Amino acid sequence: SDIQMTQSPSSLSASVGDRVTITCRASQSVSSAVAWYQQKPGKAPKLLIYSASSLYSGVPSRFSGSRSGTDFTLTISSLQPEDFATYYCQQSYSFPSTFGQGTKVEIKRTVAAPSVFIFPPSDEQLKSGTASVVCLLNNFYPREAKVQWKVDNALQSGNSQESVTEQDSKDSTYSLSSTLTLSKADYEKHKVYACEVTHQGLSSPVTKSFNRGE
Amino acid sequence: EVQLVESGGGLVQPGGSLRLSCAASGFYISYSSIHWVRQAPGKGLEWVASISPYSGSTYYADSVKGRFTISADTSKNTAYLQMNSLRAEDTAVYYCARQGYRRRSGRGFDYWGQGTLVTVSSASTKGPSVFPLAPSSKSTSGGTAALGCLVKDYFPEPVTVSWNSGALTSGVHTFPAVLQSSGLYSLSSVVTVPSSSLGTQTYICNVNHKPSNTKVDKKVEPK
RNA sequence: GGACGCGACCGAAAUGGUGAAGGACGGGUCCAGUGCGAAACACGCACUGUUGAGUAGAGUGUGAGCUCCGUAACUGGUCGCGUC
Ligand SMILES: CC1=N/C(=C\c2cc(F)c(O)c(F)c2)C(=O)N1CC(F)(F)F
Ligand SMILES: [K+]
Repeated sequence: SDIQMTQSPSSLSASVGDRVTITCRASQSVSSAVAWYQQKPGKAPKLLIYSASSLYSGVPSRFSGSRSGTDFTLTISSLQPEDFATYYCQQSYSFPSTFGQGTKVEIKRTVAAPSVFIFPPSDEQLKSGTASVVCLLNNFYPREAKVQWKVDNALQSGNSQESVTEQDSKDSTYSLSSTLTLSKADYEKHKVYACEVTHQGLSSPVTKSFNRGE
Repeated sequence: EVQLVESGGGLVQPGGSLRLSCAASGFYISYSSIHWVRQAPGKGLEWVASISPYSGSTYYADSVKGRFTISADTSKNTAYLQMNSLRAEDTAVYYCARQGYRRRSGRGFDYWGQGTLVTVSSASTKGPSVFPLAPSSKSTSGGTAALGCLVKDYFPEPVTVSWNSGALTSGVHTFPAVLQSSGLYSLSSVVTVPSSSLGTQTYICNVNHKPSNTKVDKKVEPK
């Protein structure tokens, strides 16, 4: 039976200097063969702790590992700005090896309302058979935002995809893009294309939109 | 000093095969245990295979056993991962990691490659169509205006976007690619600018998709 | 009385044969675990473990001891006989 590594939480927000703790619980006994890694977006993992509690060479001492039976914990005594990334646990007591599902630690900050923009499909794309309408939520926090599409006051569903950036390195804000995809035919049948944004930092839900013809 | 460099990644249709390399430097692979670990886009780390020193014993995960084969060429100081009968769920970034010296790092992987991308799909390689996200004509939003470029229907990953050839970097957001139901990727890059100079100043997104020899430059003007 | 000699019985270092004992007679080997050798397995070393292992040996020891049957040095004891 494969050994399971149940990591938790899956996500975490904390301020700089905070004391945080990430846990991985093993399904079987893995002794002390537990390693902790750090991974930043687009980069390879970096070894932090080995053998449950041993601190790799060159790793800051604010990182610490501990084993309690089959439960292992990574502890960051005081968060620093360069510490915000994703952390995985690993067991190498037996093959196959097992990784935790990761724990993304994100920096907290003051609430920031998103700036909303809507972009109609280009004439160049419309002559291609497809129309793409983009709604842009720019520089907001927290990430929790709701975006809905309304063509002629008709709530859309199933024909939109969202994409969000990593937490910005400067202001620690998010930016998001909703992309509505319609046929040239269906795009021609209606006039008012709407996207409504609901965010914590907004006084009330904000609607941004245009008319197809004008 | 120590470094790992994987190569050979690319696009291959399902059932196909691909051979990955893991060029080592700063150390001899003969004295260490080499591992392959992959990471599908958005997901976590998954142990693929490994090979033990002195004995040459190999180990594989169930998801890849029978299809993947890990080896080591001491003559080239390079580890290889032969992937046969590839599937769509094999699509991920592939790392090669060294198992550090026992008395020093236990069984931890102390050094990792930059990773090489392996995409498995039936989709043909295709350059992206770049469309302008023209800046609105009316008012503002947050105090400024916004514009950008839509990079749609390209495959496979990745693609790079710059503005004014790297001259424009402030207020620029390039969103993560999204795999469309068509099997093709798509993403948009935007940027916030002053609404007062939308006409007198020039903005140009520099799109770059090497897998298809497709480099485009579109300027984004008020419509 | 005692001494010397011969012989017998006994004892006896030593030795050949014999047949029971398994870890409280040992060594070897294997197994498990831990650490070490650039070393998760295989290989090697070290440590630990017999509530880990066959007294049909699964040993290029079934080695020591003992059971039982013989041979036997002798500086041994006892007894008889001869002599002084
Ligand atoms: C079959 C067997 N058992 C053995 C040994 C042993 C040593 C002990 F100290 C102990 O208490 C025990 F029960 C057995 C042993 O050495 N073998 C040999 C082999 F065939 F396995 F190689
Ligand atoms: K024995």
